[PDB]
Amino acid sequence: HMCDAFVGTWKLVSSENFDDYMKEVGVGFATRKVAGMAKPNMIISVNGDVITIKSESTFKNTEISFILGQEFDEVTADDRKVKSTITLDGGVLVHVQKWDGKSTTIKRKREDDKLVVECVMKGVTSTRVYERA
Ligand SMILES: C[C@@H](CC(=O)O)Sc1ccc(Cl)cc1
Repeated sequence: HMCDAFVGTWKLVSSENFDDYMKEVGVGFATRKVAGMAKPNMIISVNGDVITIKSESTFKNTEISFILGQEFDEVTADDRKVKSTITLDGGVLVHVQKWDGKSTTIKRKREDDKLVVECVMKGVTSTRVYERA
């Protein structure tokens, strides 16, 4: 019942600072433009200890499955090959991606009827708000 309030189908409704976040991560111009247009659906499900998070959009479809605290390999939508670990910290899903000596953290939180996604790379944050589909 660890992630009960996260489970479901969620649609992106607002974004702030995402272009700058992608620049900080190292995403190139054309990918930033096309990725920034996308309005993905994020689909979160749980089966036993295994959490699955899918992102589906016109730009890319991604899927990760994982156990909390257990590192895994991920290919991001921008084609980074990263080592990821996802934990629950005080009811917040905290997703750290490591690659090429760099790191970024993505936090996912339930706030009112929204799922808020905060993406941080160095001093640059983007906030992406999802609502139930
Ligand atoms: C958490 C991701 C954003 C989200 O799911 O709303 S971060 C990310 C996504 C796409 C690219 Cl092209 C780069 C980074």
